[PDB]
Amino acid sequence: SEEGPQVKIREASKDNVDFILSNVDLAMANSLRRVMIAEIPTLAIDSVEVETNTTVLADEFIAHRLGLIPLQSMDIEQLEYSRDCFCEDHCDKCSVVLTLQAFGESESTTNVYSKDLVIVSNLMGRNIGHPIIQDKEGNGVLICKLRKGQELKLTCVAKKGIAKEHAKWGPAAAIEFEYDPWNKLKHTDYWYEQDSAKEWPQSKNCEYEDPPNEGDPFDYKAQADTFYMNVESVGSIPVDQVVVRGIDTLQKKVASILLALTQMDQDKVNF
Amino acid sequence: YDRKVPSPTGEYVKEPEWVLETDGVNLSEVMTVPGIDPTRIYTNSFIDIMEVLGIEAGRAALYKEVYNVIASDGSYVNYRHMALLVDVMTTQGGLTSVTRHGFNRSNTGALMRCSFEETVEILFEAGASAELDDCRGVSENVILGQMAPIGTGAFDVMIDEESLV
Amino acid sequence: MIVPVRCFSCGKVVGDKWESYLNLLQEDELDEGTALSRLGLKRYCCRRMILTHVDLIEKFLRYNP
Amino acid sequence: TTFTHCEIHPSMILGVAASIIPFPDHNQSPRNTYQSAMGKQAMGVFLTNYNVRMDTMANILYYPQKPLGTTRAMEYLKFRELPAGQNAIVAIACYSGY
Amino acid sequence: EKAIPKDQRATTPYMTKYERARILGTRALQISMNAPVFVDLEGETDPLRIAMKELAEKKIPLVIRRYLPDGSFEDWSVEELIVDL
Amino acid sequence: ASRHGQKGTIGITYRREDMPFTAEGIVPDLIINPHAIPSRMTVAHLIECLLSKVAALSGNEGDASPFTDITVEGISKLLREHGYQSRGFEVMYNGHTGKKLMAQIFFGPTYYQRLRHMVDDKIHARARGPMQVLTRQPVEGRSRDGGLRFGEMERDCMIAHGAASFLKERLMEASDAFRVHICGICGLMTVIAKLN
Amino acid sequence: MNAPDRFELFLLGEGESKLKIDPDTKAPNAVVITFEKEDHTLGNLIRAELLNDRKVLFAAYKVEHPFFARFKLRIQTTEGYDPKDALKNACNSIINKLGALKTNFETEWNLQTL
Amino acid sequence: MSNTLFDDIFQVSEVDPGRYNKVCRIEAASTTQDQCKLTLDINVELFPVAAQDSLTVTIASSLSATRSWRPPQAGDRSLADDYDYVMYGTAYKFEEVSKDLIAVYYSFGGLLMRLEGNYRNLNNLKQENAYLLIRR
Amino acid sequence: RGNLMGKRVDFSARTVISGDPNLELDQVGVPKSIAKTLTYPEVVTPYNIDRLTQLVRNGPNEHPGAKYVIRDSGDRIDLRYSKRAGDIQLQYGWKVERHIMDNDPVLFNRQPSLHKMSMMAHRVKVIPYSTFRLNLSVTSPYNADFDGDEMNLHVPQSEETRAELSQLCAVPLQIVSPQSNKPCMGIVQDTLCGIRKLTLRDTFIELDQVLNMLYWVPDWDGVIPTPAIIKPKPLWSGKQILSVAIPNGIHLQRFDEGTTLLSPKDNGMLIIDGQIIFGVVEKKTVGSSNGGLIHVVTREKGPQVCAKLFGNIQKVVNFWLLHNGFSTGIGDTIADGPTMREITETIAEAKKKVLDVTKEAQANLLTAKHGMTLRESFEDNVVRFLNEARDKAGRLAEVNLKDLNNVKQMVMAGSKGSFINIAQMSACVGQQSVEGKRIAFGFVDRTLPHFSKDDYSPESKGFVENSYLRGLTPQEFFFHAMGGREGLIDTAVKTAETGYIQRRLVKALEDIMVHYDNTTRNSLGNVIQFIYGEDGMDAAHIEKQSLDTIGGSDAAFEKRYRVDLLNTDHTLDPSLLESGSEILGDLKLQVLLDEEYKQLVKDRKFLREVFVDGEANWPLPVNIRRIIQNAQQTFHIDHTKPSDLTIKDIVLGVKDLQENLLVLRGKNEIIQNAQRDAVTLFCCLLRSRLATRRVLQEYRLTKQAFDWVLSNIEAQFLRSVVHPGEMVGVLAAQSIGEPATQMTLNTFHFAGVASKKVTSGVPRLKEILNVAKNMKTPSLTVY
Amino acid sequence: TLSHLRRTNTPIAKPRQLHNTHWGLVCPAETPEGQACGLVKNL
Ligand SMILES: [Zn+2]
Ligand SMILES: [Zn+2]
Ligand SMILES: [Zn+2]
Repeated sequence: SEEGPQVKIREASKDNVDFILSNVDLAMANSLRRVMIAEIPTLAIDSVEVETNTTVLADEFIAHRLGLIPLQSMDIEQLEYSRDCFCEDHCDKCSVVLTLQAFGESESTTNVYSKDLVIVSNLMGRNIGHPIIQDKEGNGVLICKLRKGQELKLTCVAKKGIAKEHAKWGPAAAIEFEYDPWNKLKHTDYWYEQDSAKEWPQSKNCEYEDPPNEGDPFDYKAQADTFYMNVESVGSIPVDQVVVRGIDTLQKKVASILLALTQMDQDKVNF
Repeated sequence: YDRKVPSPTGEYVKEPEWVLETDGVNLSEVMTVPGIDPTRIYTNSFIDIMEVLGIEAGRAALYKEVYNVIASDGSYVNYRHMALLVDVMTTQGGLTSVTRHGFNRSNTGALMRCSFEETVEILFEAGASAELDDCRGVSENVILGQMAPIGTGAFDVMIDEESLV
Repeated sequence: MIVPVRCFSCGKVVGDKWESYLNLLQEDELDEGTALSRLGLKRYCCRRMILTHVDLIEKFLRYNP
Repeated sequence: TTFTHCEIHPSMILGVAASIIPFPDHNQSPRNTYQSAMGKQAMGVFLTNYNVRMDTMANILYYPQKPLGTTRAMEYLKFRELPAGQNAIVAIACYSGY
Repeated sequence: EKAIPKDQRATTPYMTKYERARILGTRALQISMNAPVFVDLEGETDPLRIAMKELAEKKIPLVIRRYLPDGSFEDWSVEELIVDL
Repeated sequence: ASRHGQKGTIGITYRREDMPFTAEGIVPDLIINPHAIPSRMTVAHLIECLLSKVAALSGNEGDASPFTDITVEGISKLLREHGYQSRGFEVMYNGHTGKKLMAQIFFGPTYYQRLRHMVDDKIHARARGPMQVLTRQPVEGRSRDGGLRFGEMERDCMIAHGAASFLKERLMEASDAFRVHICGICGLMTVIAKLN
Repeated sequence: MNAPDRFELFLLGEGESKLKIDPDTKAPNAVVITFEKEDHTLGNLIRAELLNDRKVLFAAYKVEHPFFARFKLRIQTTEGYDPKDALKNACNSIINKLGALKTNFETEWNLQTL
Repeated sequence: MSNTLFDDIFQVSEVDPGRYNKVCRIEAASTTQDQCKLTLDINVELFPVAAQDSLTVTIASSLSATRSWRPPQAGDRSLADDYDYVMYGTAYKFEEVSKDLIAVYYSFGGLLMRLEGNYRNLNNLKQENAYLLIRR
Repeated sequence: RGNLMGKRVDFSARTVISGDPNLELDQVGVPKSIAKTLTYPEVVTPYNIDRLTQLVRNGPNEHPGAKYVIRDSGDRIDLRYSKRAGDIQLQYGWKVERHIMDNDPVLFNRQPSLHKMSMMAHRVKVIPYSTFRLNLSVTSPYNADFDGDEMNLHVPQSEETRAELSQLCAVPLQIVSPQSNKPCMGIVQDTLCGIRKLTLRDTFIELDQVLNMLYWVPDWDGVIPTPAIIKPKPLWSGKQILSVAIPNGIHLQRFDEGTTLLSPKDNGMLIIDGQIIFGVVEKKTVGSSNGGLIHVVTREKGPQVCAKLFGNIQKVVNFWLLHNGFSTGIGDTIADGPTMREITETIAEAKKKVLDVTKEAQANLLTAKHGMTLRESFEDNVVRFLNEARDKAGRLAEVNLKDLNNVKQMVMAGSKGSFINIAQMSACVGQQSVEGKRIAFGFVDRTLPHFSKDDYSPESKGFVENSYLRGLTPQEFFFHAMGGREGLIDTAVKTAETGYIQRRLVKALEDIMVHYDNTTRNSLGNVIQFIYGEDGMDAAHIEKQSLDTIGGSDAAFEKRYRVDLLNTDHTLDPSLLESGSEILGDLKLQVLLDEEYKQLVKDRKFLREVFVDGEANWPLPVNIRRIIQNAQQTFHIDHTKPSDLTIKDIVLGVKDLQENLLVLRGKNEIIQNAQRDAVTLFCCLLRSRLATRRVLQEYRLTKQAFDWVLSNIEAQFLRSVVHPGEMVGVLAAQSIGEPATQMTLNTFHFAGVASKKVTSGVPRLKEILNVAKNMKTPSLTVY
Repeated sequence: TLSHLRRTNTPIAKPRQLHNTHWGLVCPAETPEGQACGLVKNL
């Protein structure tokens, strides 16, 4: 119900978004997934301070391990980038500090899940920094395992970040992408041995289009329209937002030019 | 064997011919035989060719032989190279091997001949012969850290005055 | 070592799925194949993160001090 | 047909580093010799007690993985429990020129 | 003692790659040490890139002394020599 | 290197964004050039790859065992029943552009080793420093920060170029040069250098 | 050991303007701009939404060397039309699509069950 | 600095797909002009040429050597063509074995053309500018 | 031999190497780290102070930096420490030891250094990461690859040296190898496999991509090429745009096989001016071949142009390729079910043809070939029966391959692999071998304990029936094992000879340098040659052009060179000259035209006396095929308007040309004799190609266009003289030692008539140089 | 560690080639590259 791009969702859940992105230039649809993949910001541990670690894993091994852990990233858009916040080092308006305390309680194996993470700085009341669980059993990922008098004491300073800087800041997972099932654009030349038709399978996406008809001659003037995407969220940002924030961030850095361009005109000609 | 031959009409018609191939060499007394061509009979023993047909025929077999080695493997080296080689093994009277028996040990340049093989023994007799060393060769000028008469150093450089202009 | 979080390739969080995996075999009497499909691991980029995993951690802890 | 013995299983003509090779009987021979030399320079778990010994220099793999394709002989060599590499997703394409 | 008279053209009038290179080098070693340049710099400042312009204008005050095996030798100034290659 | 003498270094790294990608959304962890295939001749590497897919997929284990009734036909009768191109090919899309790659690409799971030898442990440079005792030449090794060897074989290549002043340098300026006093008659180094 | 810090794929050092715009010496009415700390997400998009304008003669980008973030766009247009404007007008069109994409997407999302 | 260079009506006699899909070698002859044959390469993916056809073939060269081909926009600018099929080319030689006749050699950036007749002694030049138009 | 002839040196580096598709040919990726450590002594001149004082202050840690500063009194100010490190007033005469920056002289070798081309100058481009990076096409002269090869680098300390690096050692200068007259760098792997793809007829690019590419080429004239196809849809050919990398005035002619200036399947390669006309570009062209585009572009335009060409080609190919895709799957080693069957049946009648030759020999009917054993003529027999069995089956698989077959497409490009490799992989792997002999009896009268005794069947003695695809069997495996092992064995212990030879050759020739008298002599003044390589010519500036004076009809030769003014039937048509008629008759000119033809026929018999072969194509200076094309494309001559020459102009002109192709400048009897003789050969090409009946018919030259061709050949020639200084000693040894280094394994089967039976390969070469008295295979050959 | 503990040395006809009798005792493929190639064996 607009005048441009025409999305239509077919199936979509807590973690999946199956839609046809009608009526767009290719160069767009692509730049959309890339910016998606790794240009939206998120929160994830980016500094670990180690008090004691007598586990079987080594310090930086867990340190790395923690980064990857999906931290909630909703109201993340109102947390200053740590590299801007005038505060020396880290602070509460540019970081959610977390703490980890786990000891080998019993003689049986002591699992250290992420549920065991403790927010310690003021959230100034915003949705952000709650480590994320999807585990039925209610346990968020798995950090380390313990046995007896094995202590582990940690302090995590999570920060704002872009995947482009490190994949631990990726809210993307895998992004499905396909245009033109029945290859009517002849964008690909099929490698074969006999009936190229029986040699490749047809993707579910073929039921949404028509057979090429061999009796018809190749269509030359034809550009790529209609893409069959499917975005999956890691979970720190709901599915919908990833795509939405994607569109935004694109639009954003697109304008940061359109502006910066204008900020060079009234620069030389003016004074 | 095949062969290319001038045809009375003009073309280089292919003429097929019978040829004899043999194990072992006595060129001395094979070419004297009636029935054969004693201007084409060829023996890969270039060393024998050297005693029967003189030194300059030698130069030609040694080359052909160095050549047939390179070309036998699909390779190609420009004549002017192997040639130069083949020649060095020739100007010294007769066939002169590529070992401390062939080249060097030929009143060349003690320091030089020394830097190949047989290092002490060379210097020893070099000290008993009272050898004066030319100091023109490459190696002699490396063993002294001087610029050697080579390409860049083949010549001198001087100031011509008059310019002053 | 220990199950990694997120499959190198894609990125889908796998770290939390280790237990569920084992539990689906020994307790539910299934094969590694259909166990991976109960876990939401459709893409094979991730399938090999779990399937080819080796939990050295168990034998690591076995040591005392 | 006047046999006397019978071989155990022919894969048994191979060595400890060699039996690591999947389908060595589809490779040009010198190749299998190369892999034999490198298998000894791959990287992973060299002993489960590596955190306790004090040897000059030793390398351990963050996340070792039992190969998706194996030898029946890997079984006795305990390669699946002490792997030395990772099942990476690999692409055979031109893609740029790097 | 014994030097081949101005004439008698026994050698090349052209400049060998090893002469040219060696000359360019020698001026480059003077240009580097605040020595006068005999060309107007078109706005370049590299002793090797300069000497090249000194070569085009043919204003390098150097004489190649070429040696013949027997001991005798020839003198060619960088005026006389042709720079072809 | 894989498992079939297929050694190689990492030339570059690309982020999941600039990388080719299958319509499934999968990105390859590493890309090898099809050129190092027919010339050396390693078919197994190619099989292992086509088996290990079907293994990941059906969630089973791979039977690479040497002499067996295992066929690359009977493999691909399986990958086919698994919604795939029976020889390992997968339609991909460029990264920078997302334009469907004209030629399909063989791409799959393949065990890769990580051999020692890492640039930062080979890397070495020196501009002067540690000399030897006797020679007064540069000391050997990189773990003493020493200079590299300019072996006669390298002296040759140089003379060939006729670069002479350069090779006087590689034997005076750098390395060795030393000053002595000589005699007008005998020509030894007996001269008592009572300088100053 | 020599690896250059990751934040160098988006941030800008000292005296590193985000756009340098230069006159193409080769062909008249042509320009070659140098986007700093950008890539195929930006370059590719600008180019295609730039070839829709029937008033443009030439347009294409290049990424010099994949070590460094930076592409170059070269644009030549009909005489009597500054390319900066052709850029200007193209950026907007994109935004206009995205702004409208965004809205269209919401309109759908809100609808779906799950 | 314009105008046609040659014109005729030809008869398709052999459409040869020599291990290609996006190209053909066409063997076509002349009508009423007897001794005149033409060997051309035709991208059949765009303009399909079945055998036993007829094509109006025109050379001409109409509408700083190359002035950077500007985009079509032929809606406002008057074109040079009412033909289904155009190609730009170059002539690389003119064959004169005996004859009585004459043959032309043309390369449309890769697609080749050999034509055969005689009444073109002042029609075709040893020149770059050469087009080719096809209809019906 | 370790402390004087080869020292350890400072100002040197080393690291793993890797390829860069976007690097320049003469360049070299040098990691900041190293560029931070290697220093170059630079004197303070009012030219550099501004940049220097900044470097000094910039500090030893920010790349454009510098440690140490040398003062007048000879002090050494260490800028890591030193209180006045941020202070300091650089005046003139002081030196700053700056870091290595972009575009600098660095000598960049790789062992084993057995070439001049193993040691080349590159240009620095300081880079991130920690590898030396270099252009893929500087691969071949080093023999490098990127599977963990390291390389070296040396930084000059003096200007003299700096120059001496980038004036002789510079990479673009080395493009044409003085070893074999031919370019030693070319288009390799990816770029090659795709600059075929791009050039197919099917391959059509369109606007979106087309424009990018144009932009991709640097110094691209900024002019869209008019689309080949401008029909319904503006598309360009592949070749269309690649032609944009190729410079102007560059001409190329091939004719492969079925090449009728139409080429059924794009055979041959015609390149006109700056564009290409027909053909498919690949190995023979873009490769480092003798007549390849590189040899042409180099002698024609220069190095610096050719060196920039390398860049362009790749930059484009790469891009197109990058966005088109190329792969290799196992379906690229399958063959049709009908074919797979036919192969097993083409091995079955050739494993049976061997049962009969055994069945025969065993009933003592097999007659022995004169001079060999009965067992010898059985062995030789069977071996051949099995080889011919494989290549029959092999080239049964190469016919069954589709054009869309990636493996095939790499051979068709010549990027990697050949025929044998197809056959191995898909049809059959073939017989094994050791010592030359087929699989031995290590166990008594059998091969393996899995066999009976006295079994000389294929399978028993090491014929692997099965292919690398179908998989070997247990025994087969083991045999192939014994075989391949021999490879590693040789390369392990044979090299130490191939490398000792090199050292001897080098050490025996070494100081043989061409002097300022043009004679080839050593340290004693002893002459070796009286003119280098018999004519004083630098191997580099040379190429093989046929002397169309030899092969030809006793009559067809008349047809070509004979002008009979005073004969109405063998004069030259008035339409070939401004004179034309009013020249018919005339007994004074028919003296010179006789004089020409008398000398030409006198040549024909003289060449037929040197080159008894009947072989025309011989390596000679100055390419004349190209100087002509460079005329009739420079002056734009029409083959219709009559010439404007005198019979004197041409005939007496060429005579006057030969007077100044000096090689020996001396002014006495013998000198001018050798000088005349050392030119002999060249002239018989000259006289043959500048023959009056030719420079007025085949290629109608004008007056002005001729004086050009002439004046042009003179200078071209003088360029091709050898330079006094050149040390041909080393050069020759190397040029022989390298290809020697290429002899290993087989040596000497070797895919042909089988056996030899004479000693070849290194073994032979070892005798040839030892002047060996006891040679394994002496041979008489009588006609 | 496994492959070192099963290593066969040899001091100094043609004792590098893989000899029939090696079948099932020494491994065909396992051997060091260059230097001392084939004088060293793995069981
Ligand atoms: Zn803060
Ligand atoms: Zn995954
Ligand atoms: Zn004294």
